[PDB]
Amino acid sequence: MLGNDTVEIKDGRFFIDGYDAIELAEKFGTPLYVMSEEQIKINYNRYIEAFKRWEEETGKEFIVAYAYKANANLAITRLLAKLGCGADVVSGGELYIAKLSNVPSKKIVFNGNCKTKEEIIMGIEANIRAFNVDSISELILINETAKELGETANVAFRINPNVNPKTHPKISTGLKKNKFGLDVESGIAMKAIKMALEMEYVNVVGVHCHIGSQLTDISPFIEETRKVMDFVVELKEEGIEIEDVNLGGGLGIPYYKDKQIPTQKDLADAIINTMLKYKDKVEMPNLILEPGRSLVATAGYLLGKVHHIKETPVTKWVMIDAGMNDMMRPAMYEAYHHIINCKVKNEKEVVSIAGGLCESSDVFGRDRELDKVEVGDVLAIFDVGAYGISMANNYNARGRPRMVLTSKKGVFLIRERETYADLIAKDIVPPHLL
Amino acid sequence: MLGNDTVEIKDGRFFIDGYDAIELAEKFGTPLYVMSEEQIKINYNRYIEAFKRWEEETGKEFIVAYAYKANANLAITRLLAKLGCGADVVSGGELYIAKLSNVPSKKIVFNGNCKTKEEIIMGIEANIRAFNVDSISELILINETAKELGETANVAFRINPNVNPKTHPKISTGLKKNKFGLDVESGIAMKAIKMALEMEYVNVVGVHCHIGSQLTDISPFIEETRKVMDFVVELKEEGIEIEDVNLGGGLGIPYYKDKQIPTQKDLADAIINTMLKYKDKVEMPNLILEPGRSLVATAGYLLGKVHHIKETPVTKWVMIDAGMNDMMRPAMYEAYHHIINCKVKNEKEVVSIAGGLCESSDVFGRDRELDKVEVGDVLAIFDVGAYGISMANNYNARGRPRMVLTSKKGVFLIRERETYADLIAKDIVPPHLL
Ligand SMILES: Cc1ncc(COP(=O)(O)O)c(C=O)c1O
Ligand SMILES: Cc1ncc(COP(=O)(O)O)c(C=O)c1O
Repeated sequence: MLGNDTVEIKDGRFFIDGYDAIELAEKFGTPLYVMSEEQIKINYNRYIEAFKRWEEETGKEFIVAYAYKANANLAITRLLAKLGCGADVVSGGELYIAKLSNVPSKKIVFNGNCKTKEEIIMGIEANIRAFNVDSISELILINETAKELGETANVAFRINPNVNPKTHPKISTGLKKNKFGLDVESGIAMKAIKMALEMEYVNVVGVHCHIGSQLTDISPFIEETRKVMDFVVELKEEGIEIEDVNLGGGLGIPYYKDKQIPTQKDLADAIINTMLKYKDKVEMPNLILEPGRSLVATAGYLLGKVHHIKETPVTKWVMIDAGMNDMMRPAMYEAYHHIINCKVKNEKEVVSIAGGLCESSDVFGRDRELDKVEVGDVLAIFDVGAYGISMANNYNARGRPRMVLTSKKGVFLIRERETYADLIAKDIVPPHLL
Repeated sequence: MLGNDTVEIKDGRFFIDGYDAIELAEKFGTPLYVMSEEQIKINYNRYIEAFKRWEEETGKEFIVAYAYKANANLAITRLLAKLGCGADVVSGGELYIAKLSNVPSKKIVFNGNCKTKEEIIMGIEANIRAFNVDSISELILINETAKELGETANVAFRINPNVNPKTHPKISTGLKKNKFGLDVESGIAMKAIKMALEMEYVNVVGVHCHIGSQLTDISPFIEETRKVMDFVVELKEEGIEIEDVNLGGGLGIPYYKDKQIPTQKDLADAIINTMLKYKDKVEMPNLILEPGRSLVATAGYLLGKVHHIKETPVTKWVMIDAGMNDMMRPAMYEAYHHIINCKVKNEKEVVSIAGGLCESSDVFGRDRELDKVEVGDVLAIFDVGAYGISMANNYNARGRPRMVLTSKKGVFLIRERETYADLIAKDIVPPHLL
């Protein structure tokens, strides 16, 4: 139950925000994503409560730029906008959704290693807080585009800080070998920022860093914060001031329910106490974080009805109508999600749970102890609010599923499912093939 | 160039079916999927040519049931139907497309480990050649559903033959621990078939087996055939005859261009020579194969325009507008696809090629030697006709790409691209979030 603050078992049945899950499966059909509006408010409020100390002590702003890549469903993004949340967008599509969700432009940052001219025009016209520049090539394109529109673009720089490889080898290897960011150690990040200060159509406003995802140790974050701030000091020695420090996202969520993991409070104690060590060398900046998974993952549950039970010599398989095309995490990363029967039974058994796609990897969990499974039961797969519907697809010609939002106001359909007609709605047969 | 029979380098430029690739990219936009109609015809003809001896020597039919999971774009499936090809479908969605494509029901087989009652009603009403039964639970549902419709359903049985785990360890493991099929060793397959023989609304027509994918060694197929036929004998001894033997799909294609791999002829020799050895124990049946990848993979090319070149201490990156959401194989399986610049250059360099998504795994190839890359150049990613568009998605809020079909009749848009409005076309904002 760790992290799933709004669900419960009442009278032998599973509930989400007070709504009977099996009844939700019955009214809306399966497979079905259920997103808890209150759980999202709780996750968001944990960040605000944990980090308000930043504004209290420095007088600067603290901004949560929700990472849209985790779930950009329009109702979810409008909910987050209404809570006062910002947006971390990585494409023109996400920027479009953020603006249609009414997220204030000064709370929008644009990340990405292949920003196109059209996307840059869009960000400049929307006057986003900043493009987090990934390369010198991007900086040049932004300054040239800003010049064409007769405007000045705000630019922050995504840097790859000099993380201690002895203490954090995996983080370090990622920063050096992946496609993102401006290497600090080799001098690239300083070269890019000095180039931008000589350009006439960009305005230098910050540095950004994002080190990884599903990190359940506070250590990598402390090291990221130290090395990012060390670079802010290096910039200050060159006479360069930084208005914003954006430390990215990556806080892990409790997929496994048996062990405690670091919370937003732990993250803030770590970040804030580290950044304040530098207050006599540089002015404290506005602080931005880009949580994705840690705002929405625990708010999502995927319900799948059992259509077949199959005993084999090695395992008892339970086949459900949810599948890897609906939620790709287990098939793609062999990632663990907690799974239960929505109905409490007086018998338990160990089974493996699979969807119906042709892919051997279309298995949601193996050797799981669940209350006795019968055809017609509804299973709930926990913690699918992030990289769930956002990576869903039509593999095996299956429509993407419906999604509902459970709220104190009622249960609302927030994503309609796709029909067989939708599967071919972008296909066009040429005359000689009619 | 192995496998890519219809492309060429002419006058320093890449051509697909005689159409200049950079010009296709300029006319239709990038990222762009290009499917070669002639390459599909060539691949299909190789199967028909290779297996013609089956009907010559046995008087029985050889049927190609194209695996729709590889690519079910409506123009592609209508092309295969016009060629006389059958269909291996795994969902109601694929059956739907097959029937709208005019594939005759007599050449349609339905695979899947979680067939729903709704899907079974469709296959029965369409009078498909066979449901490849995956479990006893499915058999029971098929019989009950047929009774309710007043119809008789045709059933084959997907079995897991007694493959030799000493000689084929990887193959034997999958067959035992994977979620598919009826185990032969344990007596489950025989029990399922004898059960069907007693049911009033099902008609027993064959046995099916599918061992894996991208197999570039004939050995596993010989083992598969031998063990499937051994079970056919065991059935004969029980007084049970088998009309169809379907050996699945899985022949590998040449992703790497440096080494020769088994062709359809090699597969036919192994399979037909192995099956004929049973001619004195059982009557030869119709033979069905379910190739997917080997029919369409080499006919598809993905063109991506280069927007940025990025030098870093570890590698020189070329950023293109094709991404993992357009084609997931490199990101999901770290699979290799041949990649070239569409313009021949007087100089080559080693570069890594990535899309623009904010996922570290969104990289198409590393340390590849390409003709000198410049911004604006178009790269071609080979062999994406299978598990390419069929696994495409909207991750990072990116629309799925356009796809064109190059033909002797002209170049036709067979898949329109998704606009920003399409990204949110299934999302619904609840009243209190308006
Ligand atoms: C630059 C950037 N910021 C933030 C995130 C959000 O990560 P998480 O969902 O792990 O918090 C990502 C994930 O890709 C990212 O790439
Ligand atoms: C039963 C079945 N037949 C055929 C195929 C096609 O395989 P390939 O594309 O490797 O030929 C698949 C792929 O999952 C399959 O599951």
